[PDB]
Amino acid sequence: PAVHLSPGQEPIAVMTFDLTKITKTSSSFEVRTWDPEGVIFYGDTNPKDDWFMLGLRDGRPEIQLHNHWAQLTVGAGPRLDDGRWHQVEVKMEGDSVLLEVDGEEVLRLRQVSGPLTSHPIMRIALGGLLFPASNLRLPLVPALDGCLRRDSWLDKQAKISASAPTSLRSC
Amino acid sequence: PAVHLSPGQEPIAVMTFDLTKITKTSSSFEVRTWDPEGVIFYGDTNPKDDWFMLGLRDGRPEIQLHNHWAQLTVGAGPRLDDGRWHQVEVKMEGDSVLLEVDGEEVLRLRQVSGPLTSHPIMRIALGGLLFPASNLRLPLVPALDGCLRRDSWLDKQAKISASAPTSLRSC
Ligand SMILES: C#C[C@]1(O)CC[C@H]2[C@@H]3CCC4=Cc5oncc5C[C@]4(C)[C@H]3CC[C@@]21C
Ligand SMILES: C#C[C@]1(O)CC[C@H]2[C@@H]3CCC4=Cc5oncc5C[C@]4(C)[C@H]3CC[C@@]21C
Ligand SMILES: [Ca+2]
Ligand SMILES: [Ca+2]
Repeated sequence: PAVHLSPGQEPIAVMTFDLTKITKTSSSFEVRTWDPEGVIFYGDTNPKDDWFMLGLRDGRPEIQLHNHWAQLTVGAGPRLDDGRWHQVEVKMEGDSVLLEVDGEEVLRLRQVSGPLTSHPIMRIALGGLLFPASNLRLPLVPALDGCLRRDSWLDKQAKISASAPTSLRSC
Repeated sequence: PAVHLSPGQEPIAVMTFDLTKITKTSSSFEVRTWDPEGVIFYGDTNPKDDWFMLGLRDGRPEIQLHNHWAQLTVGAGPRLDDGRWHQVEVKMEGDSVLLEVDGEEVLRLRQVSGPLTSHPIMRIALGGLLFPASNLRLPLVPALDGCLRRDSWLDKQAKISASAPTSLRSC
């Protein structure tokens, strides 16, 4: 069962987590698209100075990140806009964030985060940002005309709230 | 004709460039190694606050960079410590630094540099750093037991000096 990721650029779903209860710090999903550019997911504890975006630009994964330890805009991995399903896994390990595409590690951002446990509320938004696209380090057009399935986000034990699925649209 | 990249951790060669004469901002070489960790090349305009390192860690490319615009430690691309020759190309394009391995773009560090043209002296060191390994953002053991061939560095028109090849050791 798959869902569409995208007129407005609002995300299709938002989840909130209690950071003091996170034990699993990874997320996995599959994505399919013919679209070269857009947001796959966004997360923050504060949209002004502690946020993260995973998207596509020119078909390839791009991460933008802004927190106390790091500020970066990085592209990596193969093009994903070929209309095939691709597995993507994001993992936080130690002080690094890892990106795996189709079971291959394609990017490791080292020394970018202290302990999640140590503002204890994190938001994850699917298919859009929780601020205007002009707030990005490098703007992109957020609407990703793609589909998402088999998605699991961090720790269901730590989840406080999740948006009304009434809005989800099947692919 | 190939040369060894590595007891001391000193680089095997240093070149100096006039930054005001650089037109070609790319470098290409081939590397072969069974070694998972070490420095491939280092460059700077100032070893205290304007420097760059490309190496291997756990077999894969790693870039460490520290300048006015960016400070990062990033891993990307496939393992290269399989004893096969691999082409590596580093390109500066706009404000980004691009890494290509075997003809595939594996990493794009965006918004990390202003114009090279605009201290106008850049050093490139092969197989070692021009400061102690403890100065790195994330230390590694610099000696890379590998071989280097078909290597071209930036713009021969901009090169001011190049170290005595008397020291080079054929593979
Ligand atoms: C706290 C904090 C932060 O400094 C601010 C925003 C956080 C990301 C939000 C989204 C996210 C989702 C996610 O899914 N698997 C692992 C992760 C971890 C990441 C990449 C989080 C890593 C730590 C980040 C950068
Ligand atoms: C100036 C300046 C800097 O901010 C300080 C050190 C510079 C690198 C030195 C080594 C280098 C060699 C090289 O080989 N092809 C392209 C490049 C460009 C790079 C990656 C350079 C990019 C710009 C850098 C980060
Ligand atoms: Ca789009
Ligand atoms: Ca080594």
